[PDB]
Amino acid sequence: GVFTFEDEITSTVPPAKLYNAMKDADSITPKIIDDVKSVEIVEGNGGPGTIKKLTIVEDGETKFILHKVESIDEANYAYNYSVVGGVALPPTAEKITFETKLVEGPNGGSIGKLTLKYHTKGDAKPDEEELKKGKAKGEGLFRAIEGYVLANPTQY
Ligand SMILES: Oc1cc(O)c2c(c1)O[C@H](c1ccc(O)c(O)c1)[C@H](O)C2
Ligand SMILES: Oc1cc(O)c2c(c1)O[C@H](c1ccc(O)c(O)c1)[C@H](O)C2
Ligand code: NA
Repeated sequence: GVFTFEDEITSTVPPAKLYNAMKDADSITPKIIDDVKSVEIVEGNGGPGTIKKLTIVEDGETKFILHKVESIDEANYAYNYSVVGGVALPPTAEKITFETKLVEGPNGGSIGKLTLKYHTKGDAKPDEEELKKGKAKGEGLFRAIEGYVLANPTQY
């Protein structure tokens, strides 16, 4: 089954600037997010199909997460990626897709439109705990990118 959820988050940063920084999330997030230690490309060049290995630290234990780049839509400020393996993927789940799209905020800032698609195996339903962790991670990244941009204004 596929379970779909929608959410919104705002930023002072304008969408073109925030999107360009999002494209560099692999190099940004290990720096700003304490739990994230590294992001390595295992397959592809960074485009759709590209597989990344994230090394994370949680409760003093090292764990890995696998992401697949689903789509990149520069024209629409859209970045889509799925969790396809590791600790962030419950056994019931086939995969979890995170869709981000930026649109202009009323005051020159940004609205981040988040879509979460949780793909279950069979008639399994999503784990709520895993879900809370996801949606959080949906923000915690957005904030990382935004904080980086605000802290390094020349960069973008
Ligand atoms: O607050 C967090 C905590 C995390 O463990 C993670 C967060 C944010 O975002 C990371 C992240 C998310 C998306 C990326 O494209 C990426 O390179 C890194 C990852 O989901 C792991
Ligand atoms: O398109 C996919 C879908 C998956 O479920 C996976 C994909 C790619 O690749 C992962 C993967 C994991 C480690 C690798 O070195 C590698 O090249 C690919 C894993 O097999 C799980
Ligand atoms: Na870190």
